Amino acid sequence: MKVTVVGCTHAGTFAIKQILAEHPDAEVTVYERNDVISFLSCGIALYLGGKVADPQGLFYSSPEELQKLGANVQMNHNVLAIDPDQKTVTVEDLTNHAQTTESYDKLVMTSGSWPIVPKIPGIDSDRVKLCKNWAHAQALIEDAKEAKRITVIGAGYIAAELAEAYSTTGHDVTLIARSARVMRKYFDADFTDVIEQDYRDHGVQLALGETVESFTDSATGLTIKTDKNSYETDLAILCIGFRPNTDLLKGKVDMAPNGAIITDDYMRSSNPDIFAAGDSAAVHYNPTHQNAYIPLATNAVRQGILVGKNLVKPTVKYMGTQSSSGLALYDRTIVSTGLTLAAAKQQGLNAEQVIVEDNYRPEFMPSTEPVLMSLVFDPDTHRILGGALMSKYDVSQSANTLSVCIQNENTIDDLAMVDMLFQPNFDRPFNYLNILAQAAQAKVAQSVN
Amino acid sequence: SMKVTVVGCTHAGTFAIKQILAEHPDAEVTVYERNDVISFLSCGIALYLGGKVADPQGLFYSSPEELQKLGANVQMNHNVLAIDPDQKTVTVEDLTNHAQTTESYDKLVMTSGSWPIVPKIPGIDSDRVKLCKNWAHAQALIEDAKEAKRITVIGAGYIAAELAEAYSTTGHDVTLIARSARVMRKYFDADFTDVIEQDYRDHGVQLALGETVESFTDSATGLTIKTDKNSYETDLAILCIGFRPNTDLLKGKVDMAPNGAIITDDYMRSSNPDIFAAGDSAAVHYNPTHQNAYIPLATNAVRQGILVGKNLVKPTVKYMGTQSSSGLALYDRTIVSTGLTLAAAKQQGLNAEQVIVEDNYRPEFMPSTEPVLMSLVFDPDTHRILGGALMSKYDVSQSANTLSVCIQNENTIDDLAMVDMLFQPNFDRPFNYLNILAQAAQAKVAQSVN
Amino acid sequence: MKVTVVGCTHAGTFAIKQILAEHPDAEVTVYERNDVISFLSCGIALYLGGKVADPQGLFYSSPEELQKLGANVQMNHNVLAIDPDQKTVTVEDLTNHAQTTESYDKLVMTSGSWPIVPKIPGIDSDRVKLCKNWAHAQALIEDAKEAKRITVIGAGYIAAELAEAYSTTGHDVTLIARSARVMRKYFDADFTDVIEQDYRDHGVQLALGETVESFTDSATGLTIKTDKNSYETDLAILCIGFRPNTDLLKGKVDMAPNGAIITDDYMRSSNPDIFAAGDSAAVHYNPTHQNAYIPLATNAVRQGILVGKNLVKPTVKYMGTQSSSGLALYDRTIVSTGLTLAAAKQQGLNAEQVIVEDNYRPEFMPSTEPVLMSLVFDPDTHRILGGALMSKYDVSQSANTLSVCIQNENTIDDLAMVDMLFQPNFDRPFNYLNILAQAAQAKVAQSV
Amino acid sequence: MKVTVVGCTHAGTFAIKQILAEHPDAEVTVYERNDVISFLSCGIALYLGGKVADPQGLFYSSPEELQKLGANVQMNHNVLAIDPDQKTVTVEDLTNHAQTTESYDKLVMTSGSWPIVPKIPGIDSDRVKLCKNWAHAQALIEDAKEAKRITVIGAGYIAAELAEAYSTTGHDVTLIARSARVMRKYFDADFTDVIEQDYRDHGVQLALGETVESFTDSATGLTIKTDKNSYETDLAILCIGFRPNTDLLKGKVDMAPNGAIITDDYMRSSNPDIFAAGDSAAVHYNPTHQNAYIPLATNAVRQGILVGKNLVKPTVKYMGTQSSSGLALYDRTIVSTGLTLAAAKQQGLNAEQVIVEDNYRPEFMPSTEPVLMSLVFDPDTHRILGGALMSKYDVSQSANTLSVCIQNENTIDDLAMVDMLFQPNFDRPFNYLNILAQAAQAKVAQSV
Ligand SMILES: Cc1cc2nc3c(=O)[nH]c(=O)nc-3n(C[C@H](O)[C@H](O)[C@H](O)COP(=O)(O)OP(=O)(O)OC[C@H]3O[C@@H](n4cnc5c(N)ncnc54)[C@H](O)[C@@H]3O)c2cc1C
Ligand SMILES: NC(=O)C1=CN([C@@H]2O[C@H](COP(=O)(O)OP(=O)(O)OC[C@H]3O[C@@H](n4cnc5c(N)ncnc54)[C@H](OP(=O)(O)O)[C@@H]3O)[C@@H](O)[C@H]2O)C=CC1
Ligand SMILES: NC(=O)C1=CN([C@@H]2O[C@H](COP(=O)(O)OP(=O)(O)OC[C@H]3O[C@@H](n4cnc5c(N)ncnc54)[C@H](OP(=O)(O)O)[C@@H]3O)[C@@H](O)[C@H]2O)C=CC1
Ligand SMILES: NC(=O)C1=CN([C@@H]2O[C@H](COP(=O)(O)OP(=O)(O)OC[C@H]3O[C@@H](n4cnc5c(N)ncnc54)[C@H](OP(=O)(O)O)[C@@H]3O)[C@@H](O)[C@H]2O)C=CC1
Ligand SMILES: NC(=O)C1=CN([C@@H]2O[C@H](COP(=O)(O)OP(=O)(O)OC[C@H]3O[C@@H](n4cnc5c(N)ncnc54)[C@H](OP(=O)(O)O)[C@@H]3O)[C@@H](O)[C@H]2O)C=CC1
Ligand SMILES: [Cl-]
Ligand SMILES: [Cl-]
Repeated sequence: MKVTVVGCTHAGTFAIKQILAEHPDAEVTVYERNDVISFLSCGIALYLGGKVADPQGLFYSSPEELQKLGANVQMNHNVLAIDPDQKTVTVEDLTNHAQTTESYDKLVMTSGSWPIVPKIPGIDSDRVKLCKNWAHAQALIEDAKEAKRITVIGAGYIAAELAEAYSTTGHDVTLIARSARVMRKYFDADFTDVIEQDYRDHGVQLALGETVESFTDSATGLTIKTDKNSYETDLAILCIGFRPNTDLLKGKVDMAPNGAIITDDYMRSSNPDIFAAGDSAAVHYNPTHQNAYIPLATNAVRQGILVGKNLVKPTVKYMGTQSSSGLALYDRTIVSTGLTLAAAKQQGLNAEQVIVEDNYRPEFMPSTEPVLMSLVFDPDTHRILGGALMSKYDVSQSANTLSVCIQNENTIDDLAMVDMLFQPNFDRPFNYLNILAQAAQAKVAQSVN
Repeated sequence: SMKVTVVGCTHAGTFAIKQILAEHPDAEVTVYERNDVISFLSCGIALYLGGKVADPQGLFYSSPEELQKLGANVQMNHNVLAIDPDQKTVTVEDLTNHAQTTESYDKLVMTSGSWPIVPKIPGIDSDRVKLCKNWAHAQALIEDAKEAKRITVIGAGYIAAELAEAYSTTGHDVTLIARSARVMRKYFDADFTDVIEQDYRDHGVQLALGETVESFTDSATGLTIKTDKNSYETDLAILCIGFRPNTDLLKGKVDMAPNGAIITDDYMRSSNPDIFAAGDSAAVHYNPTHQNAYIPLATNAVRQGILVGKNLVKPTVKYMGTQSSSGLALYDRTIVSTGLTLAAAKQQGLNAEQVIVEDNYRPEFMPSTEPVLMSLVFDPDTHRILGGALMSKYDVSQSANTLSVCIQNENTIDDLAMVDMLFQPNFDRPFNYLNILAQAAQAKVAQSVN
Repeated sequence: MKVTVVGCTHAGTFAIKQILAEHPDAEVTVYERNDVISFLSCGIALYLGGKVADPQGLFYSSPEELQKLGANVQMNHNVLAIDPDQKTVTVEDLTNHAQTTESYDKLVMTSGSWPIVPKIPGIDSDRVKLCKNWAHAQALIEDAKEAKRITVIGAGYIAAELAEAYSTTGHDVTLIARSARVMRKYFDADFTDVIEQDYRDHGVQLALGETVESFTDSATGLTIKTDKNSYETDLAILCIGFRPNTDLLKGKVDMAPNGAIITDDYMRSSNPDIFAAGDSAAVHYNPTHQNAYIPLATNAVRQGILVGKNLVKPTVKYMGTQSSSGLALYDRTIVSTGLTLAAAKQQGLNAEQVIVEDNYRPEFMPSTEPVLMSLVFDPDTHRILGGALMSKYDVSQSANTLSVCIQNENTIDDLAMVDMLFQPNFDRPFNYLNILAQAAQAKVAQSV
Repeated sequence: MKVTVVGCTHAGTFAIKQILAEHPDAEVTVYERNDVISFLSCGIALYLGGKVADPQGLFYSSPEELQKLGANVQMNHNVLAIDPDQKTVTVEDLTNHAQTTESYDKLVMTSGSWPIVPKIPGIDSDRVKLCKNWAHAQALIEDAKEAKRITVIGAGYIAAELAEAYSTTGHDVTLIARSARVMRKYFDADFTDVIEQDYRDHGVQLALGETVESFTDSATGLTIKTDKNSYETDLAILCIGFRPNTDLLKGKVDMAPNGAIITDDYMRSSNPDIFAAGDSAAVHYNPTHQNAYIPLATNAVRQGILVGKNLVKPTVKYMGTQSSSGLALYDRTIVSTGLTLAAAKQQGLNAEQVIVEDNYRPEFMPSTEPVLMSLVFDPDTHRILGGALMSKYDVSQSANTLSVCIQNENTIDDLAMVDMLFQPNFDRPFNYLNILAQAAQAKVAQSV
């Protein structure tokens, strides 16, 4: 069986290794516009912030490793087209513009995504960088040497990380986005208000509710004009989302409005021999049980695995995702999973939430820390619809506990009393997650009288 | 109208008290407690002993004034002498004047808890042999410590471990003795307990295992302990050999296990429909085995204490069972577990297998990282997860609760292997260390098929 | 004295009457592109929803009226250029393209605003409609008797009211807004959730948190594409906001980053001989003491009067504004003034908030209604920064009382105790405004 | 700390709760002749007109709740003496006539007021009734059933309410008033003419400018004789006014000529250890900045909270009052605040007024209502002194907007232009309050 892989960062890497372990009698050929694989862009910000001392340690594999098991790995190759009918791909070597067309028995679309770039005059400016791959990274390190004033466009995870990183390293940092509050897509106001006061306490300038219009690169730097003001920075970084790199298959496979490849529960697109995984596909979102586009490295490794398991026939079903996510900002651990209250009612769902703030362990310990918590739930079925935790004590593991509850369709009543260890070194007699759910019950008890 | 009398009041009684009131306000609740204190965090003694509790009063989360402040007929310093399930009455003698009184009730709450295990050994009532459970024992251990350079803990549970570790860091010369083969063998397997022992030995703690204490002999030099394998002399010995349900008030009257622990239905109600049981005096449904068992943990007491309130009048909220989730911190190392151990499931003859994994909880390219030794116990046919544990100097305690939810929901090793879990280099690899743990299980099952 | 007035809708209409009465000797000339004046755009949604018998009532002044008062009225006239240093303006008679150049002593820039339009593909369609003036109203009034599907683009005041009018008159209403909450700029999330649910109760389809990529003329209608979906409608009404209509002076007087003319307390532009009022100028936002762009009719009528009074020498000062506003939606009266908590927290202001619901009058009365109230305030100075009220009972007036509170820099303690009448027909012993401020006092003391 | 409270209706109830909260240590003792508290005597007229349904709703507190909060609640007690120098109070149990004596550290004087009783022959008749008590209302409920002819003696708030109430439920209502026009104390003749005419609309006989000489008891009815006529009736209700019920301290603390206990900004009497709140005390009248007597429930609730606030030391200051009031007569809403033009002309104050009627919202709306407006002000400082509004539409809240204006000493110039929202559902572009002040602006410039 001849198998070809389009794109190879994380989704393609795991699929490659998986397909060769499950079907060693296969001829696997992978193409990638780049030269490397398995680069952890998730760790770029840490690298810029000075938290990474060896950059090659951000690669958990290499073209050599994949080709040691039998992978026909063609780096520097740009797949130019795929015809689902003749089952061939047209690729062009980037080292000499050599075009070729090969047939295949199965094709895996792991082409991922690409940053979203608006149609804003002045975009063409070189002082406006993108942030996605190891090439953008290596550019930022140097170009962040003589760029004292740096500006980030967007208000997502990347923008938050980049801003903090450049802020704790002696830069005049500015952050701009149409969002009303930072990281609105992941946390509710009570959380994002604390982060902004942090961003302000650390000198970062916040220009929210404003959308850029142009970029007039002067001899004094890059001049950004938003529809409410203008700012003068030395470098601007685009951090305003991802869009699936699904041009080759547009109109050729069922997609979402953004170009995300719809799939069944075994990673098969509408073309029964074309698979997708990662930033190029749409994941089943359990909180809504409807497909969604949530580009996360977690979906790329899992989806990449299932492809190998299901290449020849259906074997293991995708478990969907709660979109569990989190990060560290100014020593605070900020994690969440599932729906935010805003994102649930914005979809008209029957949703309520509780925001609890309790110390994570008894006050008699030598030290303790406040943990701000949120629980989104159905007021009728009592089904948990998501949660979030913020604390200088690493509460990140709790978000994965909430993820399990959502995966298992658990209610606030389940979480209110589910067994959880107790030890003053760790929590109160009731783990802070139990207490959180018991507030949901108390909330619903108030409404039942 | 409805007369409720609570027997005992540490944790299982307190919550039940606060619960009944808010749930059944037109009720007259009377509670008797031999002590003068309630809600004493005994689980903070070693921390107090170890010197990490400066304000010992912060170890109580309530007080009789509070309960009476809500309307509880609070009666401290009273010992319930007997209970008649027929005429529905109790006899109690005031400890301040030996005044007996027989009172009636419509419902009884049997939250009498437990008491340490004191064996028939010679030289036992020697004051150099002390107990550790309530606020009275801790206050004495505070005094008996100042003039007890050498200290011996008898047992091999979490307490003996917590106490041995606490004293060793405070300058004492400590020795540990127990019939067990490995420290905390009923909670962790060999790969974990061997590292714990290495810490002890690395901290000067003298470990004497497999030895059966046979006598204590008072001596102006101190106390001399005789074990079939040797004889030691310490200044103080602490009984840490487990609990026994303090239920003999109801013997022959309600269904109890071999150790006198009360059996309850799914709503904490004993075999007598008007006698509820919560906490260390009852047996809990153990989900990993779906049988009744004796897991005396403060987690059960508060939960069962609550359930007694919502159900005191009629079945309202079913008990969810327990996985026995527990864990401690020994020498800057987080040790937690939940469910069955491999040996404990094997010792029960269940289809069980296990993987032991050790990986850094987050990628090495981070400025720091710590190894996390992990263990998963699962059914090799059903692939159902039966138990697990983690050990690391990184606080992995919350992952034990994650495993608890998988067991509660009867999750398999495949579910845990691919369940969505966040990734951020500050916390873990692209796959959380729990996903990795479960994927080693699958790997273990993917071989014996071939 | 020669006085030139550009545009005459509301601000221009007031400055003219004021000027001709303040100094009934000057020569006043007013140029207006349209053929009518004094048209209340704030009545478009109420007709479209079928509530205005004779739409001739939406006009309160007229050219003949202004020319009788002594002004020279030139309807259908585009002003093609203003020459400040020369103090001249060049205009074209739209009726015959004829151009003339006239001199002025003073110029009044009442050019107002124009609806924001997106640089997009498909925006030129005849199914994409604007909604600002008399012409737009008749077009939407004519092309609405057949159009079953109607889509409003925007989450603001205009969009919310158009959706309500059409929805209440048998229409498939879809509101596509990029902001995640309808009318985010006026009410914190607590008020809007009831509003958004009110729309769902009435079958309106809300496409919030989406941006329209383009409009595409499809077979069975016009297809609207966003980043998360695509929508089919017969008519798309743009309610995305307004932009100052001040290109005539772009680079000739001090302007805000959006083109709004920056004035002083007497409405004088950076050029003294040039006054501005209404949607062409900025306004002093008393809550912050900064200049905001608050294009409300209340500001046009007020500044127009001040132009006519400060035309020679600064006579009366501008008081600023708290941007008091409100509307009626599905039986509910919804009013606001000053800042919300989100905007306050957004602009780096020390602010907290209390939310309170209460039956505006005693329950023993034959009837009563709950009132959802919000008060935004500085938690350490106690000063009131803004407030909002919502109820099926007409609480509109209470938004004016708050404005006077903000105008005088009152505190929650002032509002908590200030004298307010009591009679069971109207309120409780303590007026709900008193009760609203008292709850703010408790929160202040709770965290002390 | 020992605290004794005399009388517990409204001011007493609030001072109690404020003391128990801010001082859960002091010892609170309260005495009340009656067997209830918190009864709103403002609902009797509604309940007599059958507009209330469960008079148990006219009680917002109770002895139990107050005792459950930590106070000693002595119901059915008639304190018979106060000894400041000794700091004791002699009380008497009404259930057994017993008598004791208690010491106090602070005593709150909330004895309220009592209906002015006229020295008249026949004033003993059981057909002559009062109307201030919960018991009073019960006797008024029983009587009305067999009472076709009800006579109201007075020209103020209570009489007008009761007359309208009984007139709308099928009674022969006669109103006798020494005053020449009903409610001369709150509204100028321009408003009372409509009200007096309204009564003549609904078959209510007005006896204005007359004084009763006697009540002649008879079989077919009690005949009432005045200096100008005679009237037979089945029931005559007295509502001539209120008098301070403060004899316990006559000669022990400063008082107004009517007995009102003079307090300072912190509600303390001439004796520093005795507070006064409610109908027992005079209040600082902001419009005049003098002490006056206005027994309003709004006065009592505010002052009560101030006693518990400054009980130990002056903490919060009394902000004065505009005596904002209002009632619902037939199909109209009449509200007032501050001074009338007549009341100002009678006290030697620079005062002018304007009167403006106007449809409260645009006529193009489906419906609108005229609004009669009054604004009293100083014609040379432009300071606002008072105001009033009347209209079928609920303009109640606008009386509170004016009190804030008076509170902050604003002028007609502030009100003429201060920001106020516009929306046809609510008002014209300029709020009718703005229009009113603008009317006042035109009269000063008409004489400058
Ligand atoms: C549907 C809609 C509903 C609204 N509802 C409310 C409400 O309920 N409450 C409220 O307070 N506000 C409301 N507003 C806002 C209010 O209508 C505006 O703020 C008000 O119209 C501004 O008055 P203006 O005269 O200063 O400017 P405009 O009304 O915008 O008039 C500007 C004039 O300038 C003319 N002009 C521009 N350039 C030239 C030129 N070169 N030559 C000649 N003439 C020129 C234009 O023809 C135009 O007529 C609403 C607005 C809209 C569109
Ligand atoms: N720790 C983690 O797990 C991390 C995960 N990621 C993942 O990688 C992907 C890409 O990251 P990122 O770039 O942060 O994308 P995100 O979606 O996380 O953030 C993009 C943000 O930019 C805003 N935005 C979009 N367009 C514009 C515009 N024209 N002007 C101003 N602001 C705009 C959006 O706000 P609005 O939607 O309100 O318009 C949005 O919140 C994400 O999908 C995320 O899942 C990235 C970084 C860290
Ligand atoms: N962090 C936590 O979770 C903590 C939990 N607890 C709970 O409190 C309860 C009491 O704890 P603990 O006292 O440890 O009870 P445990 O049963 O947990 O520990 C007692 C141990 O002592 C050994 N032992 C018993 N009898 C003798 C004897 N005569 N001579 C020598 N050794 C003996 C047993 O080992 P073997 O079985 O090998 O013979 C047994 O493992 C437990 O249920 C525990 O779960 C208490 C403290 C901390
Ligand atoms: N009753 C009243 O007082 C009324 C007053 N007015 C006034 O008239 C003027 C015009 O009103 P209106 O049309 O409501 O203007 P508004 O600014 O009030 O409303 C525009 C709304 O549309 C949203 N929006 C902006 N751009 C886009 C886009 N590209 N895609 C999707 N949504 C977008 C904005 O949300 P976000 O800002 O969160 O992005 C904003 O809330 C306003 O200044 C207003 O003050 C109008 C009607 C009634
Ligand atoms: N909704 C509200 O706010 C209400 C408030 N109240 C308050 O309660 C208090 C008591 O009310 P009420 O007793 O009605 O007093 P009011 O002030 O309401 O009315 C009493 C009126 O009766 C007239 N009067 C006095 N003596 C005689 C007499 N011998 N013969 C005929 N007429 C006479 C007086 O007119 P003149 O002074 O012109 O001689 C006086 O204005 C008032 O102070 C009032 O403020 C009462 C009812 C409703
Ligand atoms: Cl072993
Ligand atoms: Cl929000």
